[PDB]
Amino acid sequence: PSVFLFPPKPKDTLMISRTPEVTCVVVDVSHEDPQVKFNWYVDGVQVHNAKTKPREQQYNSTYRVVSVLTVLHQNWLDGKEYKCKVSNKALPAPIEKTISKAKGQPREPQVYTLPPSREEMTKNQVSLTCLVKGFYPSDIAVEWESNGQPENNYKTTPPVLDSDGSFFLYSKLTVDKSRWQQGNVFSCSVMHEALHNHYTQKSLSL
Amino acid sequence: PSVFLFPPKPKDTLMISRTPEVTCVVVDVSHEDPQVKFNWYVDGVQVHNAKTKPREQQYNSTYRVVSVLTVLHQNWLDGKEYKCKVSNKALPAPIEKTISKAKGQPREPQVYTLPPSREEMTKNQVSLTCLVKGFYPSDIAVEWESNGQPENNYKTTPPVLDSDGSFFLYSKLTVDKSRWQQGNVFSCSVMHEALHNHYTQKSLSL
Amino acid sequence: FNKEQQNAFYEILHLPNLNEEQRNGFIQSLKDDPSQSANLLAE
Amino acid sequence: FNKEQQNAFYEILHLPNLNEEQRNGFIQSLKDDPSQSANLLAE
Ligand SMILES: *[C@@H]1O[C@H](CO[C@H]2O[C@H](C)[C@@H](O)[C@@H](O)[C@@H]2O)[C@@H](O[C@@H]2O[C@H](CO)[C@@H](O[C@@H]3O[C@H](CO[C@H]4O[C@H](CO)[C@@H](O)[C@H](O)[C@@H]4O[C@@H]4O[C@H](CO)[C@@H](O[C@@H]5O[C@H](CO)[C@H](O)[C@H](O)[C@H]5O)[C@H](O)[C@H]4NC(C)=O)[C@@H](O)[C@H](O[C@H]4O[C@H](CO)[C@@H](O)[C@H](O)[C@@H]4O[C@@H]4O[C@H](CO)[C@@H](O)[C@H](O)[C@H]4NC(C)=O)[C@@H]3O)[C@H](O)[C@H]2NC(C)=O)[C@H](O)[C@H]1NC(C)=O
Ligand SMILES: *[C@@H]1O[C@H](CO[C@H]2O[C@H](C)[C@@H](O)[C@@H](O)[C@@H]2O)[C@@H](O[C@@H]2O[C@H](CO)[C@@H](O[C@@H]3O[C@H](CO[C@H]4O[C@H](CO)[C@@H](O)[C@H](O)[C@@H]4O[C@@H]4O[C@H](CO)[C@@H](O[C@@H]5O[C@H](CO)[C@H](O)[C@H](O)[C@H]5O)[C@H](O)[C@H]4NC(C)=O)[C@@H](O)[C@H](O[C@H]4O[C@H](CO)[C@@H](O)[C@H](O)[C@@H]4O[C@@H]4O[C@H](CO)[C@@H](O)[C@H](O)[C@H]4NC(C)=O)[C@@H]3O)[C@H](O)[C@H]2NC(C)=O)[C@H](O)[C@H]1NC(C)=O
Repeated sequence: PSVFLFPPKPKDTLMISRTPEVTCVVVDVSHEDPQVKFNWYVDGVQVHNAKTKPREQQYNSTYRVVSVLTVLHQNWLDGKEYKCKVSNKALPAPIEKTISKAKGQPREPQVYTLPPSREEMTKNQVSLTCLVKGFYPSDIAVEWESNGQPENNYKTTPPVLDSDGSFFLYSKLTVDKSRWQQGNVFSCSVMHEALHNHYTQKSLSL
Repeated sequence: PSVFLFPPKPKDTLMISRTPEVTCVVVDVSHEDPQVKFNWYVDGVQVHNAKTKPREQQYNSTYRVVSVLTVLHQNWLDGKEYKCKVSNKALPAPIEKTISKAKGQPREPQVYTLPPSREEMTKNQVSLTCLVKGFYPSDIAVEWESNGQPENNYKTTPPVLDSDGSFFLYSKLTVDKSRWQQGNVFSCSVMHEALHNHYTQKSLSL
Repeated sequence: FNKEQQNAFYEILHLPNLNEEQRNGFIQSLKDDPSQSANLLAE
Repeated sequence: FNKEQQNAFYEILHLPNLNEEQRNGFIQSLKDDPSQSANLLAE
């Protein structure tokens, strides 16, 4: 067996309207020994369930077992340790796994919105760019809107660490040349811990 | 044991001045059975050495063995199969591994250079952006220059697949606000298979 | 996102003197009744 | 990069009718003597 432990989605720890989950994905366990007692600790303390919810899957030639501990937004943002432990008897030792966030001291992102190049108006689809820089931790969420409503047509690059010791990203909205030329408002909406209400937005208009 | 097989660096298969290598990294092998006969095949044919060069390392609690097959630029660009095979006796079966490039039909990258935002001239370091889009395969190499000479101060994002079925990237040159304002020439120099001589360059100037 | 549920959430999260349980309470009642989401602050 | 070694390399690489060995030869002599790097084309 092998125990992976994933974080909550940054959007989901950021937004009180959302619900953050710490997912402990073990792939193996075996038959004759399926009896994997999940153990969930938060900072020091065991949480019993704390609404822990393992749902059994029957895969490969083996079992895929996952328990999802739901987290308080506050706690993870204040970085507690989310320690997953998997038991069994076919398993000589309790497989331990700790997550928490980054640990650094938050840095507020810089959101500048960049228009298409003139050489790109020779194309009849253009691209809209948002540069988000100098944030920390890497835990961010950018999205795009048209006029006031969701644009599904975007691609965001992974946060990559800059010379600064910060993170940066780009997000590229591809719109129609006409759709830009008609002076239509576009906007990139960035969500990170170190923003005004965990939320900000910056507009691109012709 | 486990046999990983890495590609040549795209720059190194692109530039005739460079030399492309296909690196077969196995981590294990064991003692009492170190006798890992590397087998190197190109398309169908075994290459003997073909200047194959395994150099022994003594790690962890186990051995880290690597053989580096040097490739003809032409062959890899014409996508032959670089098949690495690791033998032994502690190993019931010849561990086989095939690489080659993408396979698609090349698409030529679009290189537009983007100036800093006005809101960013309120900072006294600005950022220079090159958007490289709509290429295929993902095998590309971007670099930056100042006036005519290398800038070491850049960060390139990983190629990420766009809606198109193409790849795109951004590369961010951070320069001094003054260094930009003095109308100094900057330039992003992109290298990909589907470019004029595997090479192109696009300039940012105030 | 939507509401001042989060605007309220933010504040109560960044309350310097709103000690632990004092905070946790306010944030949780604030998940439970967004309506009441406006009810913030002790210290 | 530097030279027309590569400019020459490019061409000989993209020669439509420069069949296999006919190409491989030209490209390799072109690694061996960049000087001669200008020597390109059969068909
Ligand atoms: C028997 O079969 C099973 C299943 O096989 C499939 O295929 C068969 C052909 C078929 O017949 C079926 O059996 C079946 O369809 C095999 O299982 C696989 O086992 C391997 C390991 O052997 C696993 O690989 C690991 O994957 C990790 C990443 O996992 C994510 O991505 C994969 C790929 O998409 C997904 O499959 C997987 O489910 C994970 O997705 C993420 O899941 C979480 C939880 O659901 C999501 O959570 C969100 O949570 C929030 C909460 O608010 C919210 O609710 C969201 O909605 C949720 O979605 C999250 O979003 C998902 N992510 C995305 C993008 O959607 C790898 O990280 C891991 O790699 C690390 O470890 C290995 C081992 O040590 C290292 O070699 C590797 O380098 C790396 O190490 C270090 O890890 C660090 C952390 O990543 C990293 O930072 C560090 O840099 C790195 N170090 C280095 C040096 O690089 C590994 O690759 C597979 O995931 C698993 N497959 C499945 C489907 O579960 C089984 O092996 C097989 N048995 C055999 C062969 O014997
Ligand atoms: C005993 O110890 C050793 C060593 O341990 C160190 O640490 C100890 C604490 C210490 O005491 C010492 O022992 C020692 O310091 C352990 O070895 C490690 O073993 C693991 C596996 O168990 C390996 O992990 C894999 O790594 C792959 C990536 O490898 C590159 O990155 C790592 C991290 O930087 C490097 O370490 C490594 O050397 C590789 O670098 C690249 O190397 C090549 C060749 O040199 C470079 O080539 C260039 O070539 C051109 C030619 O022209 C030119 O010459 C250039 O100059 C050259 O540089 C290349 O540039 C390097 N790259 C860079 C960026 O520089 C991972 O890909 C691999 O993960 C895949 O497989 C696992 C297993 O199945 C999956 O779980 C995982 O998901 C992933 O699967 C799939 O892979 C696809 C391909 O990547 C991917 O596309 C796909 O998405 C993915 N699928 C999914 C679902 O995600 C894996 O993580 C370590 O590399 C190795 N460490 C070392 C130092 O070698 C040993 O295990 C241990 N024994 C034990 C614990 O029992």
